[PDB]
Amino acid sequence: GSESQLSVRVTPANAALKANIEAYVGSLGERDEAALQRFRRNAEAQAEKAAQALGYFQAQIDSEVKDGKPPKLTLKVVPGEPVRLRQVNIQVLGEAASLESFRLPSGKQLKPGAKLNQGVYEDAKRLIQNQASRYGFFQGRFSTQRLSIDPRAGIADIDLVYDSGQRYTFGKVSFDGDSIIEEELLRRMVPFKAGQPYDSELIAELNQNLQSSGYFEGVRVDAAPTQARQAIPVAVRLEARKPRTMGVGLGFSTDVGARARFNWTRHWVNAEGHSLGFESEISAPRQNVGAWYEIPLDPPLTDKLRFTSGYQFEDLVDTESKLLTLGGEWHSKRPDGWQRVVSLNWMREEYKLGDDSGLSSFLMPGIGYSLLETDNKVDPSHGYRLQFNVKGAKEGLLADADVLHVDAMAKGLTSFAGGHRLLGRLQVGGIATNDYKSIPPSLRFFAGGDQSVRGYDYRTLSPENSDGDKIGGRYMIAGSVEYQYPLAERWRLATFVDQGNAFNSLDFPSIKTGVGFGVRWVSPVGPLRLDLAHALDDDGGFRLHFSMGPEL
Ligand SMILES: CCCCCCCCOCCOCCOCCOCCO
Ligand SMILES: [Mg+2]
Repeated sequence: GSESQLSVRVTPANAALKANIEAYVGSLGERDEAALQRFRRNAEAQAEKAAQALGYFQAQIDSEVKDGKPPKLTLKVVPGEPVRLRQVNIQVLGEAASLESFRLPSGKQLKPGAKLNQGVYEDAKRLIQNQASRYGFFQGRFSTQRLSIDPRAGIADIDLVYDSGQRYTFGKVSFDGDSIIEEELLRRMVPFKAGQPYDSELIAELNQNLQSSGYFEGVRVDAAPTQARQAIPVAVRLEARKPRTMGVGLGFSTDVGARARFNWTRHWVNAEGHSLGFESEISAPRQNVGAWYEIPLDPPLTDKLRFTSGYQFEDLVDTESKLLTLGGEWHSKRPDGWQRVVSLNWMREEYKLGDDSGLSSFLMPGIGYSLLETDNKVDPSHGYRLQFNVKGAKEGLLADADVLHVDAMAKGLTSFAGGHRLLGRLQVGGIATNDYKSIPPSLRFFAGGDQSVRGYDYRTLSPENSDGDKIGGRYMIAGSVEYQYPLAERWRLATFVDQGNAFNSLDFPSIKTGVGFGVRWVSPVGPLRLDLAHALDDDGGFRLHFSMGPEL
């Protein structure tokens, strides 16, 4: 201690007004009677601002200042009935009058008869000007912005007439900078054609496009407007990235432990925008190395070819595997957001399941679909992810066995009330075959872990053989529901239930259940999560899970 507690008395009770006054006055701070006495005129001023802000203008307040441990100041507030809107005229004229997606100011708070709330007028004004600016009505004017308050007789009039004038348009797109990327390529990632209606979110989209292309270390995408129609030219300057970039990352997980990730990427090999890359990751239970080549199709960023090769060693609970892979991928995304990937992958796997050593190889075609819909990036308000992937093989036809491998995931997040979050997770997997023994670990299914079924260690939920070794399931499911309570900014308190298992028979899934609670912390890289989970099934003890990365 000590800090001098603020006190608001509203007769008769009005929680809204009270909380507003409390927010407006702010913190009294530490001591004292005298300092509080000086603060009184400010306190009454702020309080009456808050009343005026909620429509109470025949607001009559009184300050009281008491001393003690700590001190305190009691404001008595009394609110004459509020000022209700009589006339409200909100008009958007000009070209904007005809724009479909131009939201007119609406809602309960701007209806006649309603108590005047702080900034509803300004909210409306801000909305109009924001959409004006988004859609390129730069010659857009407020012909009329009148707010009238007669506290007495309790009347308020709103008048917003907004002449938007003519709409500007996208001009030429120009590219300068030490980039060797052909303008043929750069123009196919401009998300607009010339003579098309201006949209600042399209400029943003272009900026993020160029940034995400990997081609540069910097882009200056600017389209400032011009005087009193025209056509706003867009200037893009590109700094070719250093031709060979290196990156190193450290991470940790309960699943795999300490982890190191490295990448050494060439972001442009030639003028046609081809991309080269290498990457590896080292952890005690798993080490892998990969190389890749990418060819932008059209659009370059959502449609592409990706060739890959890889080697991976893995020693987990009762299984070992050296896995070699080559592959070709074709990414294409439709306007929904549905990204398809058509693949042809060859794999050879040297493995030890329990004490039984195998080696098998498959050439499998596959098709996948993905969908990601979020509020944005670093933690979003609400969103979801859908993922579907099928691959298969015919023995004889470059396959040691017949295979129909299917895996699917669904992730979801919603925020409601004052920031209460709900998280949902489902994952399903299945492999069909006429030779299960020939099926290597990578094609089998495992469960448990930070991102699977908490309360259980990584990939430990699995069928066992004669001697009690975890060998892998033909199918698996893992689901989770989590509730998050905002405790502070960047701080949340979660409770969760996960259920899942990997198993060979649909009739006896023997689903295991872990339940628990943890802490979420929003760092700048991402949401770190630390959970304490109790296994309800098998012989359940307690388990600490730790993980890094986005919620979705
Ligand atoms: C478009 C929104 C996408 C979000 C979908 C979230 C799906 C989350 O579902 C959680 C329930 O999953 C079921 C888990 O099943 C485990 C085994 O069932 C219990 C058997 O005893
Ligand atoms: Mg160029």
